[PDB]
Amino acid sequence: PEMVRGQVFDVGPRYTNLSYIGEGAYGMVCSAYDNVNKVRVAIKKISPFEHQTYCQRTLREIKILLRFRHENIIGINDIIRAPTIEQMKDVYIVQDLMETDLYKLLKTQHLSNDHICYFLYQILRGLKYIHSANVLHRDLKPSNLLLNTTCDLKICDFGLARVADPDHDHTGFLTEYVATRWYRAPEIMLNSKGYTKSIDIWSVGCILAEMLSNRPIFPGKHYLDQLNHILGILGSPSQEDLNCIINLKARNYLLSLPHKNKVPWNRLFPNADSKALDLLDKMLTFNPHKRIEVEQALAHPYLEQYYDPSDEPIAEAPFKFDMELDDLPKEKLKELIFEETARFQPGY
Ligand SMILES: Nc1ncnc2c1ncn2[C@@H]1O[C@H](COP(=O)(O)OP(=O)(O)NP(=O)(O)O)[C@@H](O)[C@H]1O
Ligand SMILES: *[C@H]1[C@H](C(=O)OCc2ccccc2)C(=O)CC[C@@]1(C)C(=O)OC
Repeated sequence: PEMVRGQVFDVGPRYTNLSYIGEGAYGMVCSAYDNVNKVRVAIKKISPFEHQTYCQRTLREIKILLRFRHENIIGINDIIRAPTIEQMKDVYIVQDLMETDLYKLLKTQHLSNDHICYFLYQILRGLKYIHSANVLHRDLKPSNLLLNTTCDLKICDFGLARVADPDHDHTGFLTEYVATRWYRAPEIMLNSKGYTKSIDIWSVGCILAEMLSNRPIFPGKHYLDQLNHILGILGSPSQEDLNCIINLKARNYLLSLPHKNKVPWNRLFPNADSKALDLLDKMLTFNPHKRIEVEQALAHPYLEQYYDPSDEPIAEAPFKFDMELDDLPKEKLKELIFEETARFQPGY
């Protein structure tokens, strides 16, 4: 099997000429050539089976991405794994090949307002579809916004996604422990229940702020410091803001902090388009019930030159998992992953 940086990529003979792209906390990603379809692809290797939470990520990403079909969402082309469950230790997810991601892009170039506007449009267009399927992405960040040579944008990295169900979701706090928290809505860090589509709009607002200055807006060093970063710009929450915090402990914590004044957006972004700052303001609102929704964001004057509901597709029906996975042991999740990937095996 071909080796990349001392790592086995057992994807031949169909896929060859592997080249390292990058990696996340869980997957190593290579470009490759598909000799069957005569096209370039990306391949993500993950090795999840010793960790329940990693198994959850892998099963969610596979199930959701195979059901979604949208220009601004990465598709799964193929999945490689061993022919028996006992031999299966790695999973290779084959996707269309993108050229870079927005994290990498922002480290080497400043974006013009036209570029920012177009990228934000594509993010919200993809998000409109995700939310129309009643799915929460829950982990949007610059590194999982992929870009290609023609400057098309696709959202990837769905291992934290969940069906939106604030009234009946007793999953609790996020069980993701490695990746960044700079884009997490304040209610994600304060409450263990009741997450809505507004958590993704918060993330997009953080991404917009970062496109405007090439610096993350809330780069907290740890849990309480993240909160202080948010409050140091939005100012102390109002009385109505405080009611969204269901955990009276967390709310009394916030009440105990020293008062902080709001920082006007045009002090942070003095040269930015005022329409961009107006939309940003509506995306980064502490109260999730007051935060702008994805269709309202698309219809905002900042995006006027792109907004077109005739060309912004939605899902036919809301996505459903057919089972709750949070309490299944990893050995059961391994069976479900084996079953979910059998459709890519000969003789299914
Ligand atoms: N289809 C793709 N084409 C090109 N680059 C890709 C593609 N998928 C992923 N990448 C790159 O690989 C990186 C890791 O992918 P990702 O799916 O986020 O991995 P992960 O380890 O499963 N989760 P995370 O820790 O959140 O990044 C991305 O941030 C991109 O730079
Ligand atoms: C698109 C362009 C882009 O998306 O680049 C893709 C890429 C960057 C780096 C390495 C490999 C691929 C930009 O980043 C600038 C804005 C776009 C719209 C452009 O090029 O317009 C002229």
